[PDB]
Amino acid sequence: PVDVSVSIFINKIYGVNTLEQTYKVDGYIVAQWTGKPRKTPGDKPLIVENTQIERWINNGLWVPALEFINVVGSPDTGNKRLMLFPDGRVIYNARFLGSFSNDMDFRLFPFDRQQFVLELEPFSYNNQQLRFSDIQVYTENADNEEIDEWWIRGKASTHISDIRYDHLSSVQPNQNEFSRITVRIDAVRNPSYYLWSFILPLGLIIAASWSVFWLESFSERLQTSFTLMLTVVAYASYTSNILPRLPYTTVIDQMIIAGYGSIFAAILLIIFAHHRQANGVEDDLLIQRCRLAFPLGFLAIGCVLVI
Amino acid sequence: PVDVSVSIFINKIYGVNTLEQTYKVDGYIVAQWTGKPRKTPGDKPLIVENTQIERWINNGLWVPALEFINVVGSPDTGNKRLMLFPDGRVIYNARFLGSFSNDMDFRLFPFDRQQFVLELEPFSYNNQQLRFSDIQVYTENADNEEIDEWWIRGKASTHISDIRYDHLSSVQPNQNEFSRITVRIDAVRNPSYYLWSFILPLGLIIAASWSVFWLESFSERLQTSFTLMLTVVAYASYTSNILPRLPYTTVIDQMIIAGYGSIFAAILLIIFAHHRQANGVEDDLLIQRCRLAFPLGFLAIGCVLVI
Amino acid sequence: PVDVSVSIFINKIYGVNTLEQTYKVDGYIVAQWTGKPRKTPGDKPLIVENTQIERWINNGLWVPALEFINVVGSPDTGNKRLMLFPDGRVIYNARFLGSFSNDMDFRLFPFDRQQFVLELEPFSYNNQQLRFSDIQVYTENADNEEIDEWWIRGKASTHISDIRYDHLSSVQPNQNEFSRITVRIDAVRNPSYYLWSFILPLGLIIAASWSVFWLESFSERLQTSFTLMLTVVAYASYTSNILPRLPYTTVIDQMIIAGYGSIFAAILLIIFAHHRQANGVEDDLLIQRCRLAFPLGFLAIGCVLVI
Amino acid sequence: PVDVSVSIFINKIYGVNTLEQTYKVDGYIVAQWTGKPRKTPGDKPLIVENTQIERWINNGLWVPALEFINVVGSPDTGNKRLMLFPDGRVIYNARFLGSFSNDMDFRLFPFDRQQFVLELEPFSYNNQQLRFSDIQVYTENADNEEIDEWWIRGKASTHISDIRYDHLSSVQPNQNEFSRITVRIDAVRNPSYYLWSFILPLGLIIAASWSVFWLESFSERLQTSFTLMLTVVAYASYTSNILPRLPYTTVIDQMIIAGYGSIFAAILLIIFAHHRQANGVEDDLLIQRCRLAFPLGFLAIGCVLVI
Amino acid sequence: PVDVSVSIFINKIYGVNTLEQTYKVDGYIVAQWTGKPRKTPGDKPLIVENTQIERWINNGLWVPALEFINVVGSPDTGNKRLMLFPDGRVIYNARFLGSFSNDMDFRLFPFDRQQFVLELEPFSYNNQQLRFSDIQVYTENADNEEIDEWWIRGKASTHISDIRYDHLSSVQPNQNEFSRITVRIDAVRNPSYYLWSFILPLGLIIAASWSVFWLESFSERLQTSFTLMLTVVAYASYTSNILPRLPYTTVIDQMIIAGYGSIFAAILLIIFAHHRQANGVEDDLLIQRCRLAFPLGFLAIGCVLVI
Ligand SMILES: C[C@]12C[C@@H]3C[C@](C)(C1)C[C@@](N)(C3)C2
Ligand SMILES: C[C@]12C[C@@H]3C[C@](C)(C1)C[C@@](N)(C3)C2
Ligand SMILES: C[C@]12C[C@@H]3C[C@](C)(C1)C[C@@](N)(C3)C2
Ligand SMILES: C[C@]12C[C@@H]3C[C@](C)(C1)C[C@@](N)(C3)C2
Ligand SMILES: C[C@]12C[C@@H]3C[C@](C)(C1)C[C@@](N)(C3)C2
Ligand SMILES: C[C@]12C[C@@H]3C[C@](C)(C1)C[C@@](N)(C3)C2
Repeated sequence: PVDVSVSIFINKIYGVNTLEQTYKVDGYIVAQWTGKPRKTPGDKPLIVENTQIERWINNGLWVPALEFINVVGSPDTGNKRLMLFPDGRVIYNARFLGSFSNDMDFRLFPFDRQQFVLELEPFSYNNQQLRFSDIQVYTENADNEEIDEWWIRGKASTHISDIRYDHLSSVQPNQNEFSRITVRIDAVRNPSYYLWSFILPLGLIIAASWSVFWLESFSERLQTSFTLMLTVVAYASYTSNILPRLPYTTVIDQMIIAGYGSIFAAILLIIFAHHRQANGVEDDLLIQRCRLAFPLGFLAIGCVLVI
Repeated sequence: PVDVSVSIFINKIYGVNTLEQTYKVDGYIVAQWTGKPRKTPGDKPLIVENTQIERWINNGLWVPALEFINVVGSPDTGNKRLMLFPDGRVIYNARFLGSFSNDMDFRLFPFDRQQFVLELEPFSYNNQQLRFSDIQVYTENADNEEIDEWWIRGKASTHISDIRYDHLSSVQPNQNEFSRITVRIDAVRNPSYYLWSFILPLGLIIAASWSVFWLESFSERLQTSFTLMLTVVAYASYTSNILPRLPYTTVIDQMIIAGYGSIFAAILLIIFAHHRQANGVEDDLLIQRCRLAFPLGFLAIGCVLVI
Repeated sequence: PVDVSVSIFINKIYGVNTLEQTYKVDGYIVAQWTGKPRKTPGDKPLIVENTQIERWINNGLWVPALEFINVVGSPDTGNKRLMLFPDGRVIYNARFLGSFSNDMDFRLFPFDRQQFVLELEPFSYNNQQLRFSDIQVYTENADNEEIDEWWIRGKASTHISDIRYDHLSSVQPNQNEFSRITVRIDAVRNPSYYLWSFILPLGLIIAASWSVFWLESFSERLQTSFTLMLTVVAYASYTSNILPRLPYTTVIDQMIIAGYGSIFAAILLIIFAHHRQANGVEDDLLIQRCRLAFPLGFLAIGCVLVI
Repeated sequence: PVDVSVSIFINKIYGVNTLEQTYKVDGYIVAQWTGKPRKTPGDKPLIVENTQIERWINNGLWVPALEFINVVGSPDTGNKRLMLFPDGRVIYNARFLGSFSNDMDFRLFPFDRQQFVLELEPFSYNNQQLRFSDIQVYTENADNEEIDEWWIRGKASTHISDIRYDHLSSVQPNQNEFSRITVRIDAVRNPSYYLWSFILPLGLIIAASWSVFWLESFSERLQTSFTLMLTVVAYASYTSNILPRLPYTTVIDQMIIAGYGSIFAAILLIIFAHHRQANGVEDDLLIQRCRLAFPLGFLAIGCVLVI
Repeated sequence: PVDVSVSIFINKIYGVNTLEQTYKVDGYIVAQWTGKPRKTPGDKPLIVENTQIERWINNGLWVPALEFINVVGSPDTGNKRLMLFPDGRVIYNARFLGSFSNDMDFRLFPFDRQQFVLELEPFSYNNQQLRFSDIQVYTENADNEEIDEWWIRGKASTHISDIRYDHLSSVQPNQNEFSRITVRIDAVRNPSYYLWSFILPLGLIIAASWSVFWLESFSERLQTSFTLMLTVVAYASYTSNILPRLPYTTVIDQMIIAGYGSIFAAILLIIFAHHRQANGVEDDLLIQRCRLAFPLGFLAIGCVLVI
């Protein structure tokens, strides 16, 4: 079984697509293995770039296809190169930009943790033909973090394995296991942008909603919460157009719902305060002073939803 | 008449385009048939990957083209492999990402059931030349529905059938029946996002809109439903920028129509109250107390849409 | 002059681009013509799919280029096939997805009728070298209009003709008339979404706008109309995001202008009623009670605009 | 010095990209010149389409690359044809779709004049090797401007010229002047949509804004002007959502500023009228009667911008 | 150790993607080196364009791969040309369009400085095989700045340097230093559009927001701030849709934040004015008349944040 040692050089992980559960990786693949010795010009190793690799492949050089298992679509490949050594060994070297796929839970956006994954597995040779001897991953990364959207935690965690397929070809003995390289990079979303620009004003809006109770008349109280209502809606629209599209609510969505809830609840209180009476216009001296009651009741429920 | 057995491996179904009635599928086709026996190197099956498959084809390897009927555009193809066994049999193996077309009725959005379909048919060989002998489809599926946009339901439907074409070339005898593979994968929409961030708050606005009748004055009543009206427009737009583009109204779209509708009737009821009089400002104590009438009048007419 | 019979199978018409005056057609071209007898294996017709076709051309098979005249950019091609008959004939068979160009008037959107057109014409052989003997077009059609954006109406129209070019090569006598196929498909827009979701509420807004004259006070009357004005802009904004970019107004675009007018009209009337006085509030004791005047005076300007 | 005559057929100029200063051109290029005499089948001119052209090149057919200087990216090419006449002459014919670049000032949008440009210059041969002998451009354009985004005006400006490059090899004699073909086609924007749906309603907003002064009270005067303000903003968003992206202001932009300009001046005045006093409520009965004063001042400042 | 001279001709820098930290460059690479003498037709240099360059490479011509280290995806290449001189020297010539990557801090948008960078480094040859001898960059730009999005300011920076890779393949002796060309171009953003259309009206919004204190009553003061609140929100959304998506805040973002705060600050000030009393309605003469106070209190907090 030919031992292929692999190297991934990750140049950029960027472009996350939340709806698609997809992220873009720019980098190099390096694959190395040893064949039967060759005679090269001089006796210094031989270089074969791009186009000529196919010419070499035609006259019979084994360059096994290594497919990116979790790539969506087939990757943009840049220069390719062969280094042929006389002692037999072969080095395949190529640049790639691919859009990769992984399960991505975004429900605690903008406080989500994600993991970028690469899965590599030979397209046609099983573990008895081609086996992954090792893999190094160079994440040429560090520092300058707050300008950066995602905070990389690790330094590329790795797992080589054997994948067994129960449903394949006309194959019986044990030729149904392929070797797989799985590369993981752990990350955390930098939530500041959402804290200052989405969370904060959404809060100031919700906060001032409560100031409806500092209004003198009932006509004033009831008529204003309609504006307040229009404002939360105005805010949702501002929000939605900019934030990632998901098939679920985020923490920010729920704050909006809660704002809708708060204002619609005050509507009930404002209306109820008025018509529950011992005459007709008995505004409950005590209930009308829930100006401090349910800002902190919202503050209590604010903590209860987080548990 | 050659028996061709096929396997589809579905990796990801994603990117539904509502306006286009379209969705993306990543996966593998495996097609197999038996030829006249070959003398292969050693005696184990010969592997041929990508660039070299053409070379075998140029020298007369029969590799029949199996086209994806309902593909829009020509699919992105990944690695291809030919495996030539010595006893005659040949297996074609390839990866694809393609956009497939199928009738997609989105009218009960966000509660639609959709069906992702793949249709397979030889491009040049009819059922007397090439026949589909059987087909399994593996949906490497499980888990995390709650994380996903669509929830797949069945295990996948399969049907081999024979399609007869009545109008073609100058060929008649019986070369007009092609053998067809049809794959069906059932799905349901994840409704929850739309329930909580569209339906519910649109629902609160509708109700709180009705609180306009709890206003004491006539002037307050009428002037206020104009803000209520402006709110629904603002809401409608929020919805519009976010929801899928269609050529018909969805259940949400209708909720907005009703919202506009409730508000406009309220204008009428409120004006009717005022100027229908025995003085000038005799607001029908009873009709202004339709504070209970058309809130539950809306629920009756809302439940009439269920037939 | 080689007689070529053509067949187009129209699979999908989708992707209208109103700014570009463009649409997408998925389908197959079939071209048939007769050369000199060939020897085919057995004596049964010979099949040549995709890759092998070019190779036949290298050995001199005449496969003439038939160009899509009105295609924007060059079409995505699927599988190509040649059926070479021993009796002399050749049949060319191809799938295409193309972005096609045609004049499209959108002024009565969402009630426009459009016609999707294909224009076929040889790239290198004139009508005395190659002539279109005929052309039939199959629109595999039926059902589900209510599901679709466009309603195909006809069954497809035809035109075989001669296009005369006055300025060409160093050759003058008659290498200037090429034969052209024109395929025409009629369509109507499914107007229902824009009917219920844009027209109706836009109407209810305009309608309820007129209820300004039912307000007792002048402040009520003049200030309320400012809200109305804001509502129409909000409505304008709501719309624009969804409507197609055109360089002219549509029907909806006019209802909007009509609205701004009706509102701007009342601002003036409300100011006029009040400040044309012999005191300060000498409202033309009746004019303010034009609650029927320019609502139905507006309706009059509406039917005349349909001239 | 090979005389090459060039002919361009322009089919569609479309898809202007304002941020990029880019527009699309679909059409055919035709280049003609005479080489040394050839023996053709019979003695009738020989046609060489697509694939077969390369074959002719590999055997030494001189086919010079003529590059589109101002093309962004490389053009989409459709069919190509070589016509080889026996007397020596060669005719190259190919269809193209390209994104072309030219300086585009959009500041008087929507009343801008633009010029679509093509620049053709050999990639490898200087004016002493390959010279452009003449060039005609056919603009198969006409009719129906009212339907189209752009109004093509002229019949196309043409200039064959000599371009001198100062920095190349160790060459002294004269190898540094390349011959260039330049096509100019003038156009004007169809302003109608923006006139009717951007300028007119905008003016009415501005106009109806000045009616803030016909309000009786001060509250009304100040409080309403905030409503007016929100309106200008709402209008601004609707506009931006739709208007082309630029790095400078357009006429419309300036209008929006003016709307903001009108309102903020009005607020100042309304407060000034109120508190500039000899009492407390000496509202300047006259300055609050600047109801026609700064409508003609906005009109004066509007017409002065042309000076 | 082969000396390579390089030239970059920058035709266009355009299409910055703020989220991707990406920009587009159109231009030509010219690489020159000296090989072993050739016999060319006559003795004048031989020109070899496009398709034919591979053919020369197939026969063993060394045309080394020079990679753009920082390009995202593989560049679109136009014409390629090989110039083979008889004295030995070889000149490679090509047009390119690529999307390049580089670090871009966008935080003081729209007054940011950015730098468009090109990085070139041989794909397979280290500094002992292939060395960069010198490099020029020509930016055929000038004039018309006030029309363009970025104002290129300096000329262009160049640095030939040696990159040492400590961890590669299994090669150690000295094969780990590659020579790298680095091109730097400084640019500043055209701030004008944002100053006039975004900053300016926002100032007018914020300022006129403070005139809420010139209102006589408490109701006028409190309720009107809710209108002010809705206005700033509307301004935010209008802005959002238009400004470049970043994962962190800009100057304008903060202005919006500030604007929100200003409004929320005043709600508190206004309510406090009402309820901090020695009667019930002691509206604090200074705090009610803080009409000069936090208009200039906002200017104090505004300038220190600039420091
Ligand atoms: C057995 C195989 C066949 C092809 C599809 C699968 C999914 C399964 C991956 C693989 N590497 C290639 C191995
Ligand atoms: C007869 C055929 C020829 C080509 C077009 C059609 C539609 C009809 C499908 C097919 N599989 C391929 C079979
Ligand atoms: C002669 C031709 C040459 C090329 C351009 C024209 C417009 C005229 C169309 C055509 N099919 C191709 C035939
Ligand atoms: C001389 C040349 C060489 C190459 C680069 C330049 C810029 C200058 C354009 C050209 N067409 C191709 C001609
Ligand atoms: C307040 C709003 C209400 C709705 C219409 C306006 C025009 C004004 C734009 C907006 N995005 C949504 C915000
Ligand atoms: C040594 C190398 C090998 C390949 C990948 C790296 C990242 C490292 C860049 C390089 N130019 C090409 C040089």
